[PDB]
Amino acid sequence: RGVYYPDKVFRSSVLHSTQDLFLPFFSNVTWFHAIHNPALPFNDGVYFASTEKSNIIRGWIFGTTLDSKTQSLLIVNNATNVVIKVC
Amino acid sequence: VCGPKKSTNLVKNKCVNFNFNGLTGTGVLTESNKKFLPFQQFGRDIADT
Amino acid sequence: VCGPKKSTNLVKNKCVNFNFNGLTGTGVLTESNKKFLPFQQFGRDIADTTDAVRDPQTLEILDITPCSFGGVSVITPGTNTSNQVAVLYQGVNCTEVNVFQTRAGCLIGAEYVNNSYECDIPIGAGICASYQTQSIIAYTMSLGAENSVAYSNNSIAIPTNFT
Amino acid sequence: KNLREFVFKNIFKIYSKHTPINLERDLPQGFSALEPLVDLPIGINITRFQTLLAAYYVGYLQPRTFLLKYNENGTITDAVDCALDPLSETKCTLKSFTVEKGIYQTSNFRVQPTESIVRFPITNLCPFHEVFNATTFASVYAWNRKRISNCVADYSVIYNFAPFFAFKCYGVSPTKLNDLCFTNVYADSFVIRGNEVSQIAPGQTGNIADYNYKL
Amino acid sequence: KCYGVSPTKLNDLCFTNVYADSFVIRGNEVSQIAPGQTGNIADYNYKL
Amino acid sequence: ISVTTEILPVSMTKTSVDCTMYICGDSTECSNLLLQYGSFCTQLKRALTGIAVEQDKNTQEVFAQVKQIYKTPPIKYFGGFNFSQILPDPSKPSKRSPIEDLLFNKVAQKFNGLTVLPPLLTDEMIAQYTSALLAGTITSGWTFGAGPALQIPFPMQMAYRFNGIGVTQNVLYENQKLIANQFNSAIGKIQDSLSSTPSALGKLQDVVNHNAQALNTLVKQLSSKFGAISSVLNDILSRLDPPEAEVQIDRLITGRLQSLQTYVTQQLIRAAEIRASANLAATKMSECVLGQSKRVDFCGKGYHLMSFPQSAPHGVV
Amino acid sequence: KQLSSKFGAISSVLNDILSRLDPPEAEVQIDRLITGRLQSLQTYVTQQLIRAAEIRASANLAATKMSECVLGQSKRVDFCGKGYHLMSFPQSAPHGVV
Ligand SMILES: *[C@@H]1O[C@H](CO)[C@@H](O)[C@H](O)[C@H]1NC(C)=O
Ligand SMILES: *[C@@H]1O[C@H](CO)[C@@H](O)[C@H](O)[C@H]1NC(C)=O
Ligand SMILES: *[C@@H]1O[C@H](CO)[C@@H](O)[C@H](O)[C@H]1NC(C)=O
Ligand SMILES: *[C@@H]1O[C@H](CO)[C@@H](O)[C@H](O)[C@H]1NC(C)=O
Repeated sequence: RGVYYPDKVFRSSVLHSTQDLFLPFFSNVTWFHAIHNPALPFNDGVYFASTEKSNIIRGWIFGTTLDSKTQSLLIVNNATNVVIKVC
Repeated sequence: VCGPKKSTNLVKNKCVNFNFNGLTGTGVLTESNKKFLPFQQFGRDIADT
Repeated sequence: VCGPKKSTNLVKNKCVNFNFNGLTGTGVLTESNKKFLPFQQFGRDIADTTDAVRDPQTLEILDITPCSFGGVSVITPGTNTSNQVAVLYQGVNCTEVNVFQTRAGCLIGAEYVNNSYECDIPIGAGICASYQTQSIIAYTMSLGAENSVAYSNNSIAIPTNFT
Repeated sequence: KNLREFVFKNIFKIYSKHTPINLERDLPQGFSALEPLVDLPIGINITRFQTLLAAYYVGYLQPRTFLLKYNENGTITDAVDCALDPLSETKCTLKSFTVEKGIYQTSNFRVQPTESIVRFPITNLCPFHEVFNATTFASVYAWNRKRISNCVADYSVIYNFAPFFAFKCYGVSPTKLNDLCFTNVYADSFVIRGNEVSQIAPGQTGNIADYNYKL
Repeated sequence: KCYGVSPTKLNDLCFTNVYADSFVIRGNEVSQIAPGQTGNIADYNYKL
Repeated sequence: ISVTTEILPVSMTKTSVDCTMYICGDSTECSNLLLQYGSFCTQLKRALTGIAVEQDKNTQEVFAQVKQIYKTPPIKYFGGFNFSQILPDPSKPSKRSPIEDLLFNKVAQKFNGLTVLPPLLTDEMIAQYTSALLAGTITSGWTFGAGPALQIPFPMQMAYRFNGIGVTQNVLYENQKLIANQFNSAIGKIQDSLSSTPSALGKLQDVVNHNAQALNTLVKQLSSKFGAISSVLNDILSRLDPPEAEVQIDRLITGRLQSLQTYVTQQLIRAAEIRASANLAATKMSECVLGQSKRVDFCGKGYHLMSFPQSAPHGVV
Repeated sequence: KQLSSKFGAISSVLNDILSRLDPPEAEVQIDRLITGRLQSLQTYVTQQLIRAAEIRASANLAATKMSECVLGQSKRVDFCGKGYHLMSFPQSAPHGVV
C-alpha cells in the first residue's frame, strides 16, 4: 500500500520506472489508537489510512510551529464540502 | 493560464500544427478509443512519445 | 599551508575516508614495506593511483587499498517455479560479506551438493546452480557419463542394425 | 479504505492522493493505486502533522525507485520496489515482472566508509593581520607581493573584517576554503577605484585590466 | 529583461503558475537581480 | 609420417565494466549527471555480457562435442604406437599430458570498476574433454563421432585410414613397425619444436596481450583531464561551487563515456574474430579428430591420417 | 528512448528550447542535443554493422549447408547432422532456414 500515480500521463500495457518519494514495501507503519508530544514529523511525505465508517475523522492539520508565528494549513471535511485554509 | 490567442475549430484527419495547452506538435488528430481516467490529459506509448 | 581541521586518530584495516594534506579519498590503510626515499609521500602505481602515502605526523609508509567492492548477480529459477533466489558477490571472499565460497565469488542462498548433475544455471569455475527437489543447489557440473570401450588387440565391434 | 498520501515538494506545491476501497479486515494486500486529488499551490514550509477526531496509520516515506504496471485502461495493477529484495532488483533491471531462469547481473556491492580521518600537520598561524589592516596598501602599479607559507591558514579573520563589496572566489568555493590545503599563498594588496572592480576578473579584458593589473 | 522565456513568445506560451515578486531597489542594483550576477542585494537581500 | 601443430584461439578473457564506478567513482553528484545521459551504461553492460556468454559458448562448442567421457584401457599397447605424450599423466595432479603441461607453462586495473570473470569450464574439465576425445579416437576410431563407440584394434584403424588416402592396407601391415617408429619420433619432436620456437604459441599469447593492453588503456584514460581543471572528481567536488562542478563533471563524463564506448566497440570486434576462430576450431575438431578429412591442407600438410586435440590456455592445439 | 535524454540541456524538446530560450544561448543547448542524438545514431549504426557481419557469417554458413547437405551427400563429419549423413531437406522460417 502506498502506490500512487506520479503524473498525469496516460499509459496502457507498459512497465514504467519512476524515481519518486514512495512508501517502501513491507515497512513498519505505526498504528495509532486515539482514546478520548502528540505531534508527528512530516519528513518527505505521509501515508494515512483509516477504516472508519461514521465520519469519526474529519480533517488534518499541517504546519511548522503550530502557532501564529508561522503559516499553517488546515483541512476540514464536513458532510458537504472540504475547506482548506492556509491562514 | 493561457493567453490572448484564440481557440480555432478542431480540425481532424488532417496534418495540422496543434497547440494543446502549450504542447506544440505536428500531426493528424483522430477520434480516440482509449478510455482516459478523469484526471490525465496526456497519453504516451512504450516509446515515450 | 592547511586550514583549521583537528586531526583524528589513525585507524588500521578499516574502510575509512582519509584526508591527508588535501588528498581526499576512501580506502583501507595498511602497513607497507615500501621504502620511500625521504623526498615526499604521494606514492603512485602503474594504474596511476595513489597506492601509498606517508603519514605526515609519524613518518611511516601506509598502503591505500580500495575498499572491497564487486558485482552482485541473482540466480533465480522461473518466477512461476519459485520466488527463492541466490546471490553471488563476485570476486569477494565470504568473510567480507547457506554461505559457500566459489572461485567466482561468495554464493549465498544456495546449498552445495557433492553429487554432480548437468549444468542448469552457470555460476563460474565449474559450479552450476539448479532448483531441485525445493531449494537452490550448487554443484560441480558433470561433463558426461563415463564409458569405457572394451579395447583388445583382436576384438572388433560391428553394428547389426541401424536407426 | 481511506488511503491518503500527502507530499510537499519544492519542485513548492502540495499533492494529495486518495482512493476508496472495499475492506473486510485491516490494511490488506492489493495494489490499489491512489489517484491524486488536489495540488494546492501553497509555498510555506511544513514539518508537522495532526489528525482531527470528530484509525490513525501514519507512515513516513523515503526516496525510492519503483516499477509500475499499466493495464489496458491506464490503471496501475501491480508494482515492484527495486530495493526490497534481489528478486525485485532483477525485475527492475530486466523491466519485467516475470523473470526467466538464469543468472542476472543487477547491482554492485560496495563497503561504505566507517570513519572519517584528517591528519593535517602544526600550530603557527599564517600572517593575515599584516596583509589586511596594514594602514597602507600602496598603489596598483606598485602593489605589495606577500608570500605566505608554512603556517595555519585561518580565513576566519577575513570574514571578521568589514563587509566586502566583491568577495569573489574563482577556482575555489568560498565556503570550502578552510577544508582545502594549498602549496603557497600569495597576497596582492592595493587600492583601486570602485567602478574598475568589475574589470578585475580572470578572462575579462579592459583598459584597467591590461594596463594596471591583469590576473 | 527576460532570462528563461523570450519576451516575444510570452503571449503564445502557457504557464502553470505565475509568481510576482515586487520590491524597490536602486537603479544600478537592477542588474544585480539576474542569474549569474553577484552583489550585496543578490546574496543578502534576495537570491535568484 | 609427419605430425604438424596447428594452434587456434577459442576464447578470450571475460570482462565486466561497472559504468557508474568507472565514470563517477563514489560521488552521487556525478551519478546524477550520468543519469541524464541516457541508456549508455546498460548498453555497454549488455554488450559485455553478450561477449562473456559468447566466450563460454565458444569453449563449449569447440571442446564438448563428445557426450560420453571415454577412458583409455589400463594396458596401453596399441600395436607399437606410443601415445604417452598426448595421453594424460596420472602422476601430476593436473591430469594433463606432457605436451599440455608444456603448452600451459609456455603461455591494479580492478580498482576502478573493471572485473575479470572466471570461465565456465575449468582447465581440468577442458583437459578431461580432450582426454575423452583422445580415448575415443584411439579405441574407437571415427565411430564414436557418428554414433556409439565401436571397438577396433589400432593397427586395423590405421589400415582403414590408409585405405582412406588411397593406399592398400598391406602397406601398413608389412611396415607396421616402421610406421610406429616414425609416429613416435614425430610425437617426440613435437615437444622439442614447441619448446624451441616461441612463435608457434604466439597467437594465443597475442590474444591475452591485446585484452590486457585494452584494460590498461582504460585505466590510463582515467588520468586524462578532458578539458577539465583536474582528472580527480573529489578534488573538483571539494574545490568548486556546484555549477562549475557540474560543468567540469560533465566534461569528465563525456571523456569517460567515449573511452568506454571505444573499449566496448574494440571488444566486440575482437570477440567476432575469436568467434570465427572458434568456429574454425570446432569444424577442425569435428572433421580432423572425429573423422578422416579429404579436404586438402585442412588437417595438416599431406594426406591426412588422423588428428589429436590438446588443450591450451584459451585455445586448442 | 534516446530522444528523451536531456544530454545536459534544460529540456529534451527542441521546440520548448526555441520558445523559451534566446537564440545565442539556446544554440549551445541545441548543440548538446545534436551531439547526444548523433552519438546515439552512431552507436546504433555501429552495433547494426557488427550484427550484420554476424548475420552474414551465418548466411554464408547456411548457403554452404544448402549447397552441400541438400544438393549432395557430405562426407564431412557433423557438418550435416549427427551421424553418417544421408540427405537434408530445407524449410523456410521467418528470417532464417531450418
Ligand atoms: C578471501 O579470498 C581472497 C581472494 O582474493 C583472499 O585474498 C583473502 O585473503 C581471503 N580471505 C580469507 C580470510 O580467506
Ligand atoms: C593386446 O590386448 C589384449 C587385450 O585383451 C591383451 O590381453 C594382450 O596382452 C595385448 N597384447 C600385448 C602384446 O600386450
Ligand atoms: C522551513 O522553511 C523555513 C523558511 O524557508 C525555514 O526557516 C525552516 O528552517 C524550515 N524548516 C523547518 C523545520 O521549519
Ligand atoms: C613411450 O615413450 C616414453 C618416452 O617418450 C617411454 O618412456 C615409454 O617407455 C614408451 N612406451 C613404451 C611402451 O615403450
